[PDB]
Amino acid sequence: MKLDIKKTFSNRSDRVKGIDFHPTEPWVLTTLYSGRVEIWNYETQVEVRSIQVTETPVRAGKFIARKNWIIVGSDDFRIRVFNYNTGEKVVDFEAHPDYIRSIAVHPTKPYVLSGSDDLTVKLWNWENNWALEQTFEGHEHFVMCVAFNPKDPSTFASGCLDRTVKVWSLGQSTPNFTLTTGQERGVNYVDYYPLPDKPYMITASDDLTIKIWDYQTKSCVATLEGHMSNVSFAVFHPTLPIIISGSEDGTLKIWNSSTYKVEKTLNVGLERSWCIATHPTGRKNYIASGFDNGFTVLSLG
Amino acid sequence: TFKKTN
Repeated sequence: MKLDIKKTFSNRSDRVKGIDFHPTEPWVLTTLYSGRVEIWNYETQVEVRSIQVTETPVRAGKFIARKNWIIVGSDDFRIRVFNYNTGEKVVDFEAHPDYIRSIAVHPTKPYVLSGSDDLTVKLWNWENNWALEQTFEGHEHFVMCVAFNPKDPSTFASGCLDRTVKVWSLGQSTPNFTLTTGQERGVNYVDYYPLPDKPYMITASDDLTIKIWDYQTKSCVATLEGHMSNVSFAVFHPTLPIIISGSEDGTLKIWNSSTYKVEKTLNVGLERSWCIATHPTGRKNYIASGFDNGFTVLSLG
Repeated sequence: TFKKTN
């Protein structure tokens, strides 16, 4: 492939644990181990807003653009929501009695999912005073990642250190199915292929592998090997035929999504990679990753 | 553990 990758913006900071693109402004949100969150305009290279949220790591953060909010989760057990235009704190509540690993936002209903070291996923309804609408129980270790199926967001996936992915339906108490990944050091990350042509999911593990799954047959389609330490994440790009992964080995890898072979390994020089975002409508094919020593926003093509 | 806290 000819990826002709370009560095749009990179900056140094404390360890970046969460990262997200705004869908209509050229902004990236980073959430840091130091308790701070930053919003950067990566085209003008100017800091839009930052907040010292807490003294504990902020492990998860997303835009909720349609409400002009960011939502963040931290090791002090709290979910907090801020208006990014005013800095006003909209809500602040204890969500789990343990670390919050991952937050996902429903695209068309006022729902947020949080996944936690307390072994659960919780569904919150912001139009019902941030009510706890449902708790999804069944995992047996830390829930590391939650993601809605973008083609059917009445369902979502959770990836867990118990070596499984569970796929759930809103309003139902048990998984539609449990995938036994064979990733024996656990699942750190799960994501969906975004287009209707493939029923695919992808998982990343401390066992150095990435696996692609057909969620209709439950078969493992491919195993991607090459990373040299824990794989923090792997995602399908929304508009290019590639998969992007990142690792504690300090690299991003770009894999061909047809052949499942590595195309490019990038050492961006920020030590360990922890988190990923892709621009949701594929603007400039932008991707962004957070690392021990800061973040980078890259364009492809 | 480092896994917990990293």
